[PDB]
Amino acid sequence: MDFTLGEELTELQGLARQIFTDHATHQRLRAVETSESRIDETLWRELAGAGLLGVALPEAAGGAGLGLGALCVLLEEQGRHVAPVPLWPTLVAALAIAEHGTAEQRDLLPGVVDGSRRLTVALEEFGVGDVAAPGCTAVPDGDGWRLSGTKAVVPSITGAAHLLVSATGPDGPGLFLVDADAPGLSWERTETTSRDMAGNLTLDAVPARALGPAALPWTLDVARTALAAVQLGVASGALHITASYLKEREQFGRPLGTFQAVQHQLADCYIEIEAMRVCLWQAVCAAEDGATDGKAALVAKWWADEGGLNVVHRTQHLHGGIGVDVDYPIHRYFLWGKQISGTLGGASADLQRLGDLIAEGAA
Amino acid sequence: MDFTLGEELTELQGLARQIFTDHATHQRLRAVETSESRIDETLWRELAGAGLLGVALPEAAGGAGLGLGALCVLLEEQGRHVAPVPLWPTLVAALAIAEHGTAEQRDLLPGVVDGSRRLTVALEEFGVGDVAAPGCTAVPDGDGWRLSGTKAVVPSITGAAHLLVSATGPDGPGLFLVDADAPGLSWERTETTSRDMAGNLTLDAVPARALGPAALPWTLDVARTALAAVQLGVASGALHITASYLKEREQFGRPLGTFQAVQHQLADCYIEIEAMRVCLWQAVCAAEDGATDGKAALVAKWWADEGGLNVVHRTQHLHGGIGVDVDYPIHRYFLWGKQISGTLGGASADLQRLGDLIAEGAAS
Amino acid sequence: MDLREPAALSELRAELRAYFNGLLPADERRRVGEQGVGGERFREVVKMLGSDGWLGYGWPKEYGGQGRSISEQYVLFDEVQRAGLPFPFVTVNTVGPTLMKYGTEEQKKKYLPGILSGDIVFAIGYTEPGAGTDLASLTTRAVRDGDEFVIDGSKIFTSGANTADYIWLACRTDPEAPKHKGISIIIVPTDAEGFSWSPIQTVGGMVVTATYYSGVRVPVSEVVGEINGGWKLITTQLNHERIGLAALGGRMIRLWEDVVAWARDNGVLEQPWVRRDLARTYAKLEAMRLLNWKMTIAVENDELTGADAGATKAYGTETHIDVQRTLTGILGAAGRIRPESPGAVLAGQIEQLSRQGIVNTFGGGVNEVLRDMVATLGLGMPRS
Amino acid sequence: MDLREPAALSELRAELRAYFNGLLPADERRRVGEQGVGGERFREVVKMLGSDGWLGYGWPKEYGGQGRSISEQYVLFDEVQRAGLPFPFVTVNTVGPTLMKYGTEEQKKKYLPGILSGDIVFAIGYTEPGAGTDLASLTTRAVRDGDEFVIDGSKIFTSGANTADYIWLACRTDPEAPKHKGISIIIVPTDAEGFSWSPIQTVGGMVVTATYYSGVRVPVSEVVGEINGGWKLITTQLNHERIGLAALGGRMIRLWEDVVAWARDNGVLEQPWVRRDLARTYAKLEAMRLLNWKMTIAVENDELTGADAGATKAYGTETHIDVQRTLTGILGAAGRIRPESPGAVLAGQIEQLSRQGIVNTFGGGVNEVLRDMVATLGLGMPRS
Ligand SMILES: Cc1cc2nc3c(=O)[nH]c(=O)nc-3n(C[C@H](O)[C@H](O)[C@H](O)COP(=O)(O)OP(=O)(O)OC[C@H]3O[C@@H](n4cnc5c(N)ncnc54)[C@H](O)[C@@H]3O)c2cc1C
Ligand SMILES: Cc1cc2nc3c(=O)[nH]c(=O)nc-3n(C[C@H](O)[C@H](O)[C@H](O)COP(=O)(O)OP(=O)(O)OC[C@H]3O[C@@H](n4cnc5c(N)ncnc54)[C@H](O)[C@@H]3O)c2cc1C
Ligand SMILES: [Cl-]
Ligand SMILES: [Cl-]
Ligand SMILES: [Cl-]
Ligand SMILES: [Cl-]
Repeated sequence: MDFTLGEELTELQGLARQIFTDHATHQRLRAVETSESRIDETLWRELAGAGLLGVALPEAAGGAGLGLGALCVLLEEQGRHVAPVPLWPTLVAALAIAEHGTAEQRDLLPGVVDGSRRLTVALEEFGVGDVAAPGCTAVPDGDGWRLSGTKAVVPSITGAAHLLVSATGPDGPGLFLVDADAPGLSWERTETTSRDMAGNLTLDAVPARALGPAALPWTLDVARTALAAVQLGVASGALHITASYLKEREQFGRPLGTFQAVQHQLADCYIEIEAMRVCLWQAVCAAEDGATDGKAALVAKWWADEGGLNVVHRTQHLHGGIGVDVDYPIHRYFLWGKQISGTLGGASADLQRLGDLIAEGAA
Repeated sequence: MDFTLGEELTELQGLARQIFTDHATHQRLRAVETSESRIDETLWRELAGAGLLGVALPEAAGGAGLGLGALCVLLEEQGRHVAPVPLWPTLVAALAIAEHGTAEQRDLLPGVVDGSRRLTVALEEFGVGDVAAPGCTAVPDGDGWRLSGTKAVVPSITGAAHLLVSATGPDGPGLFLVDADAPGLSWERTETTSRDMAGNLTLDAVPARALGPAALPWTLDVARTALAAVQLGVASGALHITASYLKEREQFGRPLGTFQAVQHQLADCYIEIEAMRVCLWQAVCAAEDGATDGKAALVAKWWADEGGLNVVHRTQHLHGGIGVDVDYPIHRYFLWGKQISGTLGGASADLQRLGDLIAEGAAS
Repeated sequence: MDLREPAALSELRAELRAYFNGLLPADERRRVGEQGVGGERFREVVKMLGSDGWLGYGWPKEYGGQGRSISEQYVLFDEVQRAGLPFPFVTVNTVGPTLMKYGTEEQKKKYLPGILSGDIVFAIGYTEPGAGTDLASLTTRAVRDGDEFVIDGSKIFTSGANTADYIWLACRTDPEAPKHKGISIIIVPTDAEGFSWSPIQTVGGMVVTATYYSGVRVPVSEVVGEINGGWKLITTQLNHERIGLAALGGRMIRLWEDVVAWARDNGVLEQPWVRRDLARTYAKLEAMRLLNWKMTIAVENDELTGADAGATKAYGTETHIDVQRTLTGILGAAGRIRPESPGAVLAGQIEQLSRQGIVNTFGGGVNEVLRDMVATLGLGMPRS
Repeated sequence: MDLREPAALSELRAELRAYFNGLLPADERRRVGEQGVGGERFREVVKMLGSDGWLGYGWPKEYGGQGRSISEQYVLFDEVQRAGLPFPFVTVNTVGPTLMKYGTEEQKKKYLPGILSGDIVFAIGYTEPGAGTDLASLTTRAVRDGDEFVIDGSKIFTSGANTADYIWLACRTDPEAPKHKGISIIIVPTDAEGFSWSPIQTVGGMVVTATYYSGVRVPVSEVVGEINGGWKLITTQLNHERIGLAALGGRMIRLWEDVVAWARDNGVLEQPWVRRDLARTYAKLEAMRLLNWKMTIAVENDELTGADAGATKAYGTETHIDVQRTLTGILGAAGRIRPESPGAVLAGQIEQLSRQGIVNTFGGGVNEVLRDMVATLGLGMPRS
């Protein structure tokens, strides 16, 4: 095998690193995280111009056709800079449409590539919230559909032109495209842990168009993989910052990084991140081979949800007082890692879902 | 509240500590663990003559009447010395008979007290092995019962004159006394992790006498508590040996005990043992109060099964190569802690059982 | 070996819970709990508690307090924090008791009555940018000038300095002595010329401060204890602080109980993974609850060991984080909603507490340092 | 980023799997795996492997080996341990390669052909009662007497000394030099006068040894490398040893799969807690399996950092213990039954391995030292 990025993805990684580094400064983050949209619109525009919105999307749509691994390289760099833009909701939605959408829906994708059209995904509900069995209902309306129900904390909803909403129709769970101005659709802005502005969506017989019959299980697995990629970047950036901090911070006449207990917490972070990374790329390779049993994506997401949350808790404790200060960078990684580790369910929910797939695959 | 042993339990603790210290030497443990019964019969007899088999049993039986708290003090000392005698199978069975047995079952108790009669309990089965819903079947035979099925790894079965066997009858699960020599009963000797000689029992329409109808849930909770008391002893003994060793073993010019990662592993053992201890005694208080919900016993048993197993894994690692040596004492704490942490089900099974009790308590 | 709360304490506990939850409506109570000692209603709450006599509940009657037992104090500390209310812990549990033991008669008459009534609140000025875990290396300087000390330096994380009347300030009065023998405690009023503070917004919501001392002049008569004898004051009379911090666990128990009921009533409680997580956190909260009481009882009997104190603190604060992590998972999608936003579960309390619990593993003793103390003092290990 | 086994390696794998499982009946193969290099059938197995060409599978062709790639060697090491067979790792992965690089032409002629055929086996004599993790403090003495060394001392945990033909012995040849500049590797025949050994029965069942050297005389020409430069051999050429140890993970994956099949057939798999436990160990075994391959590919490209090596080793050996604990829990009452006893599940392999896995966290590098190295070499921390 091979555990190295090729030429193209390494180039992509460097371009994403430069752009996130240019924009995700202390000053910009503070302004964006207190704005009405909570979205860095300047960064979004630089990503579009640089080709990064299109790199994972089909060539027909004006993108590069590099697919899921391209998206994960970009999302890892995003996480490393905790930069606030709705990359995974827009680009996961865009990939769902490229793969399972009608020709009409694929006409949306050039606008995503050039940066004028943002999307989001509404995959969660309050309460039990089984993402594979949405409570939200889809009722046929001639050749289209109408949706009724509620979706919880839909990410980065401000300025989204379209939503992919999961719902249950007469033939089971599905994924439906909804325009953000559609009649009967409303939401309440709600602030999340990461300081994103999400929306709690109310759907009163909202008109919608179905994607292909396989869209929802496929999309849940791609979203789990994308979230793992963000969390890998979050955990990696967090460890890097903490390491540099502890080399310099002295107590008792020596750097804190000379204490054996400190070195072991750092080493445990390092181990968790390495495990997270191999399990992420296994999920990417499984997606490439058309795997549909969903195991590899859940392994990857569990590592994100358990190991990744472990890392940002350690990097919080190791900083002591300075790490609680919102004018110091590390608290943001805790915020991101905390929120990502519960997105589409937490670690325990993943282990239950994964254990059922193992049992069903055994028989 | 109060977190200290009374002066009676303190006296009992010191007496048991002296007896186990006398008998649980390297030479004796090696001999007993290679014997036919795997039971230290000399130690059994000394405990009997010192009154320690009766200390938890009722006055009527010739015992002291000091109940579960006295049994746990005794069991913690046994664990501290990894001393091979079937105290918890015999004395949990004696407590069940005392509390839920008929008058004729209670007539067995004087022979327990004076050391001439041992018991064991058959509470587990192979496979799913839900200890609250035994698959072994009880069939009414006029006034008594006949048991049909198999019980797994019954502890210290050699020389046991009677067994308490859990089975399911027409009215649900119950606890039944069986004679070791009953017709239809047979067993295969089987060696366990701790080096005990257990028995896999086959019961073919074996005659048995019921204990009272609440006997089984109560006995399971008392056995959970008793096992956590042994495990508290095992964990504490292991930690004490390990701390002693690391104060003197020098590498890189200093005691291993001066390395921070070593000190932090020791301190985590210390914390788990303190946690294990308070939860154990919460379980004894609950039993004293007639607690029926089962939560406190499962909290105690989970701490023994998760915390206690964590301790003996750490004390193996911290010893390095000498800890693998069967002629050095610490490996026996690992064997005991490992076996006890899976007895009546492991940590994960305990959590599931406890979560259901919490969910059920919530709706009533 | 009795691990039950006496009926008297249970009654006291129910009466306090009714009072503290009635003091302010729930939503206002949540705000002031999040804002803590830095908040704009902190002094308002303290004054309410003073007027009702709760501040000196544990103080001896010879100093105007009610002289209640250590177990009653622990119950009070539990229930006030269980209601989510701030409490002036450093003033009542550190400053007050040290003045009782070491203050001159003038200092006792000047500060103790006002502390009892809630009219006087202190902030602790120990930590410096360069002296955190290694507090004995502090460099904030106090140079004697006749009957004043001239104080130059800066403190960081001076919680409550923005709402306090006085700073309890550890400073270096002897640069030549060994580090442990050159520190004094001096009381600095927060309206002193040359004193200033700047806000530090924390991820959990509360505002703490940095404080600065530029030629601040304080009478020599405001030194507590002996000049250069401060290190002893810093490192002793900690048992009240230990039980106040331990009492924080009571709120985590309350919130666990609230999530169980929440999960019961929307179906989440049917899921096996939810039942298992509730069970594990219940087992861990039981150990916490009982070890906290064991420590309180040891304090009441004057036999708390440093190893036990350190084991109990380290276990407790790490259990708060575990329960916060685990409960957030059980809340599902609403677990990420901040307080005051729609859809928040239990007013977002768990979401916010998760961002605050990450501070308590290094407040009240750094957990790595406590584990070293467990090893050396509890198990005899030579010091690392 | 291609994480897939090439089709060539899968064919090799399935063929080695059948070969190794076919050498001995399953019950006999279980026993030989338990007994390890100390057992009375070890040399028999070694001779079979040597006769069929597997011992020099990875050796260069110029030394009589097959010259196969690091990836193919890894599959071999994986499949032999997955079958529960012992394999002469220290001889094929440490002694052989060091002799090829540092050996005289006469040393190479004397030892390499016999190692290849399975007629010569070494045991490693490094560790001493007073020098384990701190090996550079060893004191076994080798005093030069003309053309001979006279060796006095003792070693402990000399695995396989009771079935070995030669000891790879580390000795102090210069008592005055700094500790690292005073050691030599010397080859000692196990039939030398003054050599003896005594058994150490381990809790896992294998027998290791202590070894004693009383006036043992060997020629100076049996030194490997530079006199007083043996620390440079002990700390280098470790990459084969590393992938050999990582290959042990294959057996835990086999036993995970066997437990799933066992649990499916008797209904244990229906329990939510079993499914959760199988899911968590699956996720940890996936990471282990991939980290192990990533290390192997790095070795193949000469790009393995000490940080990645130590990180991979610590995670893998701690994951073996985790899986052993967890799977034992899934076995229920059968989980405590030793091999050869009735009711044992999967012949008691998991019960037995639980008593063995507890040694590998300090064999092949002490995990605490490896975490220090991860922090120092991996994150640039200054040394603790
Ligand atoms: C809730 C809270 C309330 C506070 N209230 C006050 C107050 O009233 N007054 C006041 O003056 N200060 C206060 N502080 C500050 C607090 O005392 C300090 O943060 C504490 O002393 C730790 O110092 P530090 O922040 O400089 O961390 P550092 O000293 O920089 O330590 C950072 C990290 O290094 C590690 N570490 C440190 N020492 C060791 C060691 N020996 N071995 C191994 N690892 C080690 C730990 O992981 C630690 O968290 C408060 C802090 C909190 C969180
Ligand atoms: C499977 C196996 C096979 C082996 N085969 C051989 C063989 O063939 N030949 C041979 O010579 N040896 C062999 N060894 C021995 C192995 O080299 C030693 O056990 C190892 O070097 C540790 O030394 P020790 O046992 O004396 O432990 P110690 O050095 O006493 O260490 C004990 C414990 O202290 C802790 N510790 C030690 N140093 C530190 C530190 N710096 N920081 C923090 N904690 C620390 C660790 O928890 C460690 O486990 C084998 C070991 C194993 C496990
Ligand atoms: Cl059975
Ligand atoms: Cl002992
Ligand atoms: Cl503090
Ligand atoms: Cl080794």
